[PDB]
Amino acid sequence: ARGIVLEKIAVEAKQPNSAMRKAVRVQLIKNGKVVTAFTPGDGAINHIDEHDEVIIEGIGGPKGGSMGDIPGIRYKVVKVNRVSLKELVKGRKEKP
Amino acid sequence: GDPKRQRKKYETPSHPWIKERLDRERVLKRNYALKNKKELWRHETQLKEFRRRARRLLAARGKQAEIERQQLLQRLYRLGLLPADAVLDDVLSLTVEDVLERRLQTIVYRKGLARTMKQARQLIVHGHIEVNGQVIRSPGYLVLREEEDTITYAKGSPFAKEGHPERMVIEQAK
Amino acid sequence: AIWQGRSLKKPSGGRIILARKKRKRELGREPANTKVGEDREKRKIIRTYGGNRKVRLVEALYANVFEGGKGKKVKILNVVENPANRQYARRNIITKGAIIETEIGKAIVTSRPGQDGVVNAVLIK
Amino acid sequence: ARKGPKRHLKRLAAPTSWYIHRKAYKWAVRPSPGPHSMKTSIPLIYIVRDYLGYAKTAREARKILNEGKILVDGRVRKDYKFPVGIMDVVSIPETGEHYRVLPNRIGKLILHPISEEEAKLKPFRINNKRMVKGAKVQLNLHDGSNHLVSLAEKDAYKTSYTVIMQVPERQIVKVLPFEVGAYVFVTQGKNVARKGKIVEVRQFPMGWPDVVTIEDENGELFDTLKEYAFVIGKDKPEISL
RNA sequence: GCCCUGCAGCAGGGGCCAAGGGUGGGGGUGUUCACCCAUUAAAGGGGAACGUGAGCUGGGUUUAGACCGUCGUGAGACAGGU
RNA sequence: AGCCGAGGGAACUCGGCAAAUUGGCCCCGUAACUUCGGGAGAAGGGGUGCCUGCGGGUGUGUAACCCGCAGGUCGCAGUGAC
RNA sequence: GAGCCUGGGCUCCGUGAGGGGGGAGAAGUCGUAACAAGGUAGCCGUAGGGGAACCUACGGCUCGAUC
RNA sequence: AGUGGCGAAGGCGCCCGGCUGGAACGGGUCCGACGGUGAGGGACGAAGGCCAGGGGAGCGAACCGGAUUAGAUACCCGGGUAG
RNA sequence: AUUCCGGUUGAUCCUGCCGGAGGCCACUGCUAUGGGGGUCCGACUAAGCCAUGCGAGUCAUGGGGCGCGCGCGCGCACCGGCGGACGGCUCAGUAACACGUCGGUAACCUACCCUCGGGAGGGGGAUAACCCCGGGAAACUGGGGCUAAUCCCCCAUAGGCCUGAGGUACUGGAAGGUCCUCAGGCCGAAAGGGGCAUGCCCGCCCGAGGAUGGGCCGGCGGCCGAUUAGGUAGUUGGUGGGGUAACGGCCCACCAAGCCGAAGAUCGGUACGGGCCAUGAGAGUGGGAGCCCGGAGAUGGACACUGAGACACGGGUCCAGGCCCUACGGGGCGCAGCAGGCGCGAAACCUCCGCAAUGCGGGCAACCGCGACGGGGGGACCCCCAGUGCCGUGGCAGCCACGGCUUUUCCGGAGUGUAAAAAGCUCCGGGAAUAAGGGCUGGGCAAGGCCGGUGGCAGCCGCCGCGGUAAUACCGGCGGCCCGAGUGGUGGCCGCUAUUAUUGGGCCUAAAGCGUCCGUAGCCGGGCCCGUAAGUCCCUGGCGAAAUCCCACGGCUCAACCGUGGGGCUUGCUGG
Repeated sequence: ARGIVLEKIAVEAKQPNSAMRKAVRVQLIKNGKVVTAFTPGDGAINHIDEHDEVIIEGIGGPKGGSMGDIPGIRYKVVKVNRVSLKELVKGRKEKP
Repeated sequence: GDPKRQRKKYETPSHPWIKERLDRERVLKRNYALKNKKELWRHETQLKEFRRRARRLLAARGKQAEIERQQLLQRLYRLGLLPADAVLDDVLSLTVEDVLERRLQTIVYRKGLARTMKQARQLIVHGHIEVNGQVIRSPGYLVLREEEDTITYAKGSPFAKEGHPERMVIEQAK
Repeated sequence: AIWQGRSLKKPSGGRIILARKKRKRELGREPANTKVGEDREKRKIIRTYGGNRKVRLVEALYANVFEGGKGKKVKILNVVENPANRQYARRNIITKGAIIETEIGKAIVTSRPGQDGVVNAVLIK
Repeated sequence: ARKGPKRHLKRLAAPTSWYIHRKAYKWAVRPSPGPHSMKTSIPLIYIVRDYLGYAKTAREARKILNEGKILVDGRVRKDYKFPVGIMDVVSIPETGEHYRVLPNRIGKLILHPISEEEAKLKPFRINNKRMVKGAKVQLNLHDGSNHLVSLAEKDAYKTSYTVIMQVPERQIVKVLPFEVGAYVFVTQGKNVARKGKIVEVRQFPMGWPDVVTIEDENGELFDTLKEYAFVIGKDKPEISL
């Protein structure tokens, strides 16, 4: 699914782990519904601005849902303005 | 409904990372100079089809079952895997190494036309080998029993010359 | 339009939804209400499904009356006792099974004049 | 939704009784109506182009047919959609060739070569009898054709007998009756192209058809439908098979 | 119709002459008043026995009937409500 | 004390005061809620005259009373006034 | 016989002053009902009572210990 | 008075008399497969609670007091309405 | 391969769910050398919207005119005939005799085609083109004069239909169905046209049959819901009629009270059906877009003309809805046909060449046309076969170097091929030159106890769990493992799962025996004899399209593919 970014946020990891997982709120262009999605990588959140368009897929978990120590996040970011987060995080390509 | 698409003629393994199987297949690949595991798997699949046919036909009643028994035995004879006085239980004693013996690359190495399996492969692919008069460029052709003694260098081919240097080197082994 | 093709209820009482438009070959036409005429008799010629013909009789004056082999052509007076409807003897409407008065007595109609184009009858005793 | 009759035939939907490569092209020739049924006949162009080989393309075949060089039961035929069927005689005089159309044991149509003396006769099975105006008798035959006979000679003809005729002129000779020692050839069914001698006939009630029991050369007995049993002789084939 | 201005114009603010003409329609409330709505050049205010019941109306103004609350032993009361 | 009133339709008034609207019979159809008895004629919709002919119930009955159908025809309007 | 108008019958959807429960959450308070005879043995059903875990009565179970 | 007995279960204990339901044993008695289970459906069904009419000794939810207790809306004690 | 591995405890055996490991379909990240074959490429979201141009014609052997040429020919529009009802596209609606299979119509229609048997007589008329005037912005359209036919009309005769009375020739399982005779009536043919030549070819009308293509009927079979229980009023049937091509409440008048249903009616939800497909050891579970058969639709919804056939996919009339031209008086169009653009959305190609092959229509034919079809172009659609070097020596433990060989692929050419091209194939010249990545590396699970960095923050993580300053688990370097022109990520179906259990599970304490009894339907039912043959078993006849599945042989270098044969499939139906 395609969406637009509204706000960057952070979520607390469940105990006994301790960390702030970076995330972003996304409004879906299909129906206007708002969901939360995770940004994987070290520094991925530095490459995402507001009002950017983003591609959303599943995070990969039991029964098509949540994963690991993340509470209540079901989705994951793949693309930013038609560019791969993996390549952005490494440093090959540049965000347009 | 739906129409049928073309399907693969090989089957992959059930578990990918089992050590005994990996060792066996590594040995085979290395020794017969295969490029991938697809080839080994497709020869394994040939053998498995023969075996399944024999299992189905064994202790069955009717006219078509008899016809198909005789067809299967004739085909294995013609391919060079069983003799003529062979019974249907002898099909269940075959191994993949027989099917690997029956391919061009192996036969060209075993006759002495090449020093090695990889050299045999290159000869075939570059077009230096003839079977029953016809150039064949596929190193997995599965030579038939009555084509084996007709395998030679192609008529128009450097190695046809009794004095080619690489052919001298090749013959020096024998 | 007179469709004449299929019922919209099942024998159980359930509703049927027609899953297609009406086809031209299903249709019918209006009845000829053959009446006893006064001066002239009228016929219509009708073109039918395979390029074929029918003849509708619209006003009748004469009749062919039969009495044991022999036939006579005569004139139609009053219609008496059409058992297919009460209003038809009053409106002087002729159909098969109607009883008629002729110069030579009472006769029962044996033909279908909206399909055949003639009025044939058998004399009563 | 179709609003009228078909004018096209897809090659995968063509009859089984044809020798035809079903996957090579999309379309096949659709047969025009005529002497036989679609399940017992093939167009002329397939004979001229595929079965014999005197042409490679349909234009060449059509030129051959329009020049007037193929005869069927002794009559010139120029339509490439004309259907040829069982017992028909195909003749080419520029070559001297003469064939009879028959079925295989699989159920397919083949050409059996014959001589010029036998290319003058054709048998017909009588399928029905009618009275027509003038108190005359019409015989309705197996290829859909019709022949007239008189009252006085009406009892000599019945609805599973066979009549041998000179074909272009249609003169009768050698009526053959359905009997219990008659020699029979089978035209349809599982036992197509088997032959032998009638042994027995059984009838059934309420519209179900009649069955015939036959004895072949080797002595094997078998069964088929009376309407599938084609009489060709009294004890020996009047024609070659 | 004129004067001054922290009066560029369009406008504003403050003052002088001037009472000849205009100053209306609706919503809730018994209301005058006040509040609100849409228009309007603007929708000024006062006096005449708070102009006008031998002109109309009678919604309000606790006569006689009745209910609630509160006060009072009680009969009863309330510049309280209905 | 009574009759009519173009275009608007409660802007009147404390308040639709007063006036208007509906209206008889037959057929269809009928909400919430309910102490299951009702609500209910709920609401809402169609039809209705004259003449010509056919039929039914009870009856001994072209005696008498009651119940249906079809057709033709006139009018702005047929419980045409009451 | 479209389409317009009108009174109808189901379904889905979108909002509402104020009210009601549930689920998660390094970490706010009041007590300590349950596990030992858990400090009055525990539990079922019904009814009444109480800031809250809870208490009491009638009838039942042992999935209850000691002499 | 029981590790006892009867009853489909719930549940049933002073004596005597009357009316009635079911089971076991014994049986060269009668009928001659009439049987098993049973959706839906019906009948019975501890205590407690409700309606109407009576009755009310003892016990005793609620409630009212006295002690204990950091606190006691509980356990203990004395009374007592429904039941 | 008829399979197991990790996870609840301080340790153990169980129950039970989550996860791993395999296959197919769709989207996507990174990366990519070649040839061949195939039924792949806006189905999921919008059966949403547009511009330009194409997709259906043909006949001088039907007729008149005009022009260009030389009484012969070539062309232009016109009248006339046949076709335009096929092909192609899509799956909105539909739970239905729509579909499948077996049967039936003795209750029906059918232009083009085949066979047989018979016919072509006598008379009339008009009008398009053309000429003289025009009207209107266009779309379109008026008047006057003239003229042909296979155009149109009339008369007759053949012929057709209805009814009544007789006879008994035919078929069939079964007849007033056909035939013969009589009678009373209604309707009512035809182009003796064209070509050749001194009889033949192409056509016209009537009759009998067949074929082809359809209409109608029946028996059997195929989803979910009871937090949908009563439904039906021309409704069920009868008598008599109308209408239809034809049977029939299809419609009408009259008479009755029937029809469906707890073995699930009615109502609602969802959906085109099948042949087939995916998966699995199988039993089974799930799907049904692309190829074939059938059905339905052409902005939504209705109604008609012409014709053998339409209520018409490139035609007509109206209402709604939208869009466009306009001199403002009025006119025109719906892209679910091909190519192209927009939008919607995670998500889908050239405004290309040709009628040479297969077929269709027209034509005596010769031939004409066809966005069907064929051919190429674009695209990590599916499948097959290959490449990215080989040999020897020295050195290490796959690499560097040395010396050689080859040319599938690369570059450049000549022929063949092709409708024309292109690719492919044969040959020639040069030259190791031109061509590897993706994921993983604590355990499940193959592979490092090696370096630098960071430091319960940053980050990893299908599940178990790592990281808190000595990190085999984060980031990176170096090594190594798996697969390999591919390899990873997300979602769906199958399997895993004996977690739906017929094969084949469980209910004292783990989820689970109604509180107990009586009994309705249904399911299960003791022993012997006689009969029957419905179930059941064997044998034989007629059906269950082709494609798709298995086997062998043969043709493309083998193969994929195609062909020839033998079996199977269609869950079954029917005569003996």
